[PDB]
Amino acid sequence: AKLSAVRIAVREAPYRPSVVQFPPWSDGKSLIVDQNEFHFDHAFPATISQDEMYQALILPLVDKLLEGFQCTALAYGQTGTGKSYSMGMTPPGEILPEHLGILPRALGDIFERVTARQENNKDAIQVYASFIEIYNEKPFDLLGSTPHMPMVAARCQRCTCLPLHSQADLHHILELGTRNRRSRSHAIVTIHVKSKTHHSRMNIVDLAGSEGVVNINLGLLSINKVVMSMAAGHTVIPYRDSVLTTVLQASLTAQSYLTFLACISPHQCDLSETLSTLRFGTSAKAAALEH
Amino acid sequence: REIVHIQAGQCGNQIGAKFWEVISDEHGIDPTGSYHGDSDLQLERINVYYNEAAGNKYVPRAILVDLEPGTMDSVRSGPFGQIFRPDNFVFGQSGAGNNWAKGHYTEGAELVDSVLDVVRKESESCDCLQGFQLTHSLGGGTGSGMGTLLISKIREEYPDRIMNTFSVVPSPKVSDTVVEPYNATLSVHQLVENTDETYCIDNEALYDICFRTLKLTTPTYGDLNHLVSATMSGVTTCLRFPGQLNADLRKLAVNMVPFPRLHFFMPGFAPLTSRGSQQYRALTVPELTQQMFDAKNMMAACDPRHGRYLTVAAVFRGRMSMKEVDEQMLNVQNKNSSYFVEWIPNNVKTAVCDIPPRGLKMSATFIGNSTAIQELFKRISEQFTAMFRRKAFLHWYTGEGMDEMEFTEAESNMNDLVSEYQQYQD
Amino acid sequence: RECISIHVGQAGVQIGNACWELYCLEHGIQPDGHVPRAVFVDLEPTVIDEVRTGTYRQLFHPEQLITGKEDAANNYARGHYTIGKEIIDLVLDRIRKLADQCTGLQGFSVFHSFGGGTGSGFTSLLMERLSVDYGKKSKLEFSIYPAPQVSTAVVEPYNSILTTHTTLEHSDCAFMVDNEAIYDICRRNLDIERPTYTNLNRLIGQIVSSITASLRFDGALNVDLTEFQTNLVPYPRGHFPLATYAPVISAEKAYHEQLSVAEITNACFEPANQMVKCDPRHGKYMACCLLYRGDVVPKDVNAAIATIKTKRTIQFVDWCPTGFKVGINYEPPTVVPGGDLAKVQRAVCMLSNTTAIAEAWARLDHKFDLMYAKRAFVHWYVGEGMEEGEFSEAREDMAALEKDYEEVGVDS
Ligand SMILES: CC(=O)O[C@H]1C(=O)[C@@]2(C)[C@H]([C@H](OC(=O)c3ccccc3)[C@]3(O)C[C@H](OC(=O)[C@H](O)[C@@H](NC(=O)c4ccccc4)c4ccccc4)C(C)=C1C3(C)C)[C@]1(OC(C)=O)CO[C@@H]1C[C@@H]2O
Ligand SMILES: Nc1nc2c(ncn2[C@@H]2O[C@H](COP(=O)(O)OP(=O)(O)OP(=O)(O)O)[C@@H](O)[C@H]2O)c(=O)[nH]1
Ligand SMILES: Nc1nc2c(ncn2[C@@H]2O[C@H](COP(=O)(O)OP(=O)(O)O)[C@@H](O)[C@H]2O)c(=O)[nH]1
Ligand SMILES: Nc1ncnc2c1ncn2[C@@H]1O[C@H](COP(=O)(O)OP(=O)(O)O)[C@@H](O)[C@H]1O
Ligand SMILES: [Mg+2]
Ligand SMILES: [Mg+2]
Ligand SMILES: [Zn+2]
Repeated sequence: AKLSAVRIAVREAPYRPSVVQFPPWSDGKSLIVDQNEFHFDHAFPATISQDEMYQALILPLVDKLLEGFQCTALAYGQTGTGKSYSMGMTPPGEILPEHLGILPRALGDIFERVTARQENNKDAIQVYASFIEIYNEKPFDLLGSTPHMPMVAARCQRCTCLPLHSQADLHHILELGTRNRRSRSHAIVTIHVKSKTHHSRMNIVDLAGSEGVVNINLGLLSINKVVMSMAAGHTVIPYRDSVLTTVLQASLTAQSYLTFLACISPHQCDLSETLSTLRFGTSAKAAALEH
Repeated sequence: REIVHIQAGQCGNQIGAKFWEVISDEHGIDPTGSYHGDSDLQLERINVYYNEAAGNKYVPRAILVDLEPGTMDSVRSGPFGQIFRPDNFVFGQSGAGNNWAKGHYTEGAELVDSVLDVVRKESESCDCLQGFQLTHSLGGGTGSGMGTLLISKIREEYPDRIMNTFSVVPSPKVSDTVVEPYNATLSVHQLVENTDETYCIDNEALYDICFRTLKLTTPTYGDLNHLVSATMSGVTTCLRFPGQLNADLRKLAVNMVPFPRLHFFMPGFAPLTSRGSQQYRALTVPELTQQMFDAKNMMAACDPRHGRYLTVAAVFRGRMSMKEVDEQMLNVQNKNSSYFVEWIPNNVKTAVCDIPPRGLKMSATFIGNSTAIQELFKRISEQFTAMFRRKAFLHWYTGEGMDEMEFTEAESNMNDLVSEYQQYQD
Repeated sequence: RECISIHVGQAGVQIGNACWELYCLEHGIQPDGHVPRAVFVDLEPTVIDEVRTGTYRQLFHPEQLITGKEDAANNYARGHYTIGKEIIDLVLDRIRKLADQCTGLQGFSVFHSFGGGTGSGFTSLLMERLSVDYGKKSKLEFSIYPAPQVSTAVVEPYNSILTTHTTLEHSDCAFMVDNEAIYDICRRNLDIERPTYTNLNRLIGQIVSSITASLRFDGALNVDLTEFQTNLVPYPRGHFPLATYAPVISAEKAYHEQLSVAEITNACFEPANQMVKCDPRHGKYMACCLLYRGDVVPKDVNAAIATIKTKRTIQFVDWCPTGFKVGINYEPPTVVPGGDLAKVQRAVCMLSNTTAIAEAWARLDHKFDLMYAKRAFVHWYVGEGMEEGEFSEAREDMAALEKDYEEVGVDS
């Protein structure tokens, strides 16, 4: 079948004249770059805080995750545009409160709802985290004993999930994974919600820089093909088109959720990279149709 | 451009002898001799399959992979057998056990490096590489296992060059082996995820097409093979010839695969008339499309009439009117609007070479990507479960260092592959 | 004064070899005479090789024959971005090396096949890089846009909705000749179910000769290339007129040849003779450039046209009083020694912008959607340096080409 929802958001990175224009009159989901008009589900200016961005874009997915639906939030775009910052890939301990990203905020709300529903509980719920890195189209388990050893025919499921009981634990897995981490490197930190009969995932994806100079991009790219193939029901999904779509195969299924976060530079010198990132958003936006 | 054939297993090998038996004559290359070519055009593009060393010795650039000596030692001790440079023979005198696991994880895994070695010596030959041709059977060790590995490695070494795969999917009615669905399900798995063009042939779809479309009463293997090799020549080599409208592996690929699975096709030759009598010459053209597009005549087991098409590629090769070609294709697309899928305004990919099959006036290879092939992986997938359920001859796999989750994997994968394909039949 | 030409894509090259043939043929310059004035681009060697192996072999400089041994790929993306890119520089170099050698040129007659890989993509950026390097000239691209029902490539539309949007903001006047609608002419107006590509080529190879060749050639009513775009495009959209020829009679069957002007001109507006499946189903003409050649009395024309201007069933746009550029040449046409073209002593290669293509574009756009609607062969481009952007954003492009060709007409 089709995914439950495919959403696309854009976040303007802080300015160091911005090429990004937010029209005086708009629905808050539009922007203009190099005279081109872009329309997505969310358009966040450089002034939007982490809290607001998380509340608008990710919080809604928390209930879905708890209900058993697979969820994926993926940041993409040029290096230095705030992808890691937005997703919260840096160990929480060494981060100021207002700067905390999506990962720590999501985990916080997950624990809260799990503790609030652990009495009108059917079964018990346990939370875990996995940290996978894709270096040159090769999956690596950053939480295992061989973080520098490629995976095959098992990166889809067989990969260490470490227990999560508090933010401190998240800090541990992020610190551990970061150390065991080694010309593109994508990161996929997944919050796993497991019960005796259910397993839902919240995949927080932080892709490597999309700038140029199979083709650097290709994942997400491959992601759009997957989204389309499912809609038109090609009765064969190109999951193996890339390591990204292979690792997230279990999450790229019917009544799963996919949210894109395009991070863009407001600098004129990055116009070309920004346009590339926004054009991809438009394409993923069209592929999200029929879903 | 270029390509480097790959004779995995015995079958894939036996066929090598027939694919090269043909192709050579379709290129005037005698055993060790050179280019006797009746013409001068069967040479300007040979490179695609040979190499220049002596000056009369253009050696086929293929690989002969097999864990059973006797085989390659039958192909190398017969007719054209003495044209392959010995370096090509990557044998595995080990016990070529009929286990997918024995030729993919335990026995074949060793002989692999000594293969890749050569597959690189040939790739780094010269000019620009296009892709590799792969022949084998998905019903044995050296075929499905070891050959399915050869590609998983190839596709890591050049995820750029293409990968056509000629698989002899396990015929229905009678299986020429017992674990068949084991060796099969396991290899299709590897296919749906590495090669990007597969041409599935069925020993019994051939018999039929060879005993009723060729009143041929004693269709020896050599024949079947011969017929098959006839199609793979129309595909590749052919398009590496001139044409009003020529294509090449990619065109074929970039016009035939709507969705990345890789999808498998079903090849069909054009003039398929019995010798003497039948030599009706009704080959103006409507006669070729008449042929190609009928049920019988599809080297596959399944019948097109049992499921829409996504793409079709009539790769004709013989002087004809880009009008009577481009035209026919249409009516065909309208008389059968029913099965031809709609979300593709022009499913058909008309291709047109010039020079035809040496002795013939007009031919046309057919490469169909129909949703009908759903009803085959179903078959295979069924046979598996019915026997997997009881772990039938599973000890021959596990005992060879395998996994109970490995078989699960493949079936599912290939099983899902059935699913998807239906997503378009509807 | 001159007009270079860049034949891109196998087709644009086959048609090229053809149009290039007709040329010397009517200029008395056999196999080995002067020196052409064009180039040949393709990412599949074997085809340009045909110009290197076959006829008109030594009439070219291995310098105006560009090839990329690599791969063609029937996909825009690859040909435009990824592969096609590598060659472009080199390509340009010739159209900058050949553009210099001359004396005050006028433009580049480009020859491409809309729905191809090397033809759609590549050119897209070739014409692209031209509009910037010589914005101060004419960019008339002669295309062979997608057969209405008899297309070839499975993707064709992907490749043609993409060559249109990228070239649109770069061409001056885009001539169009429909491959299928030309077959009809070979079936209905010449009789032959044996039309080799080599024929359609002889045909455009004719209509084209009427454009450049003879026109750039002295006459009683000369018409410069600029002239066209001026008298032919009402609006900046690289507007696409249609090519039509008159004496398309068979040199064997019938023989009424002596068909005075009064006849050959009427034979242009009947929809069954226009090298384009855009039958004036409603499309109001908005400007026609009647290029005549051979023995023609200006009054004969300034009368034969008058009669037409008052047929009304030929309804011309409103905002256009008179839209008839009468181009008169001297030298009659020149038919292949023994092909299948009649060989009259006067012809009418009338081209025009007709609100008709509102159709042709429509029908070709719709195609696109159907597939895009399912991404069909999308993974083939993405993986070739393109994005959901370029497609969706080139679709929106043409959308305003369906509105454009609608607004500039149908309304008063
Ligand atoms: C006197 C005459 O015209 O004889 C024909 C002939 O009688 C027929 C019956 C041939 C004959 O083919 C068979 O009988 C056949 C045997 C086993 C498997 C498949 C077919 C023929 O043997 C096959 C042979 O084919 C070729 O020469 C092609 O170039 C073909 N070559 C081979 O398959 C080949 C065979 C032996 C050694 C090397 C090559 C080819 C086709 C596609 C791509 C490349 C090459 C032809 C026209 C004939 C004979 C000789 C009787 C036919 O087949 C082909 C492939 O052309 C069978 O139906 C067609 C129609 C032909 O008219
Ligand atoms: N009139 C005419 N049309 C042609 C000729 N050759 C091809 N075409 C048409 O042009 C299109 C074919 O383009 P291709 O030959 O596939 O490709 P290409 O544009 O040369 O470039 P590539 O895709 O990269 O090979 C089809 O619509 C054909 O019908 C020709 O000689 N004359
Ligand atoms: N067409 C065809 N099929 C063959 C040939 N040889 C074996 N086969 C088929 O291949 C399957 C057996 O696999 P096999 O080739 O023996 O495996 P391997 O040799 O261990 O790799 C059976 O389905 C046979 O029908 C052949 O020469 N031609
Ligand atoms: N919205 C923001 N607010 C404050 N600082 C930010 C913001 N986005 C980016 N930064 C800072 O910019 C730098 C780069 O952010 P980063 O996420 O590492 O870019 P990327 O991961 O895309 O290459 C880091 O110091 C980050 O804290
Ligand atoms: Mg980062
Ligand atoms: Mg070509
Ligand atoms: Zn007469």
